Amino acid sequence: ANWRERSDLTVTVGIGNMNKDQQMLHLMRIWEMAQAVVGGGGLGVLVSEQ
Amino acid sequence: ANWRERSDLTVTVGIGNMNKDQQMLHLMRIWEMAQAVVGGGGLGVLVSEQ
Repeated sequence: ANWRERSDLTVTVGIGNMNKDQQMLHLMRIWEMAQAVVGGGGLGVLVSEQ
Repeated sequence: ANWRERSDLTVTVGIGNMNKDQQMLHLMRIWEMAQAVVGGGGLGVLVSEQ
């Protein structure tokens, strides 16, 4: 079809944090609290490997 | 054949981080998180030795 719809909220003011900000968020936040949760109680009950 | 196609994105502004950025990312991002995976899950829990 024509699909009649596009989203560009990954580029600019539409929040779209650029590659630098994306790397910043990933490294300091996502992986770090993932490690904290995993080392907290375990893996299976806590954050899944999936 | 002629192959009618080229691509050299690994050089410049198109993110293509130079050898410095790539080697530092491997030094303290790729190995650090890979070793965290090995310690937590192991070689075979996530992607294997390949």
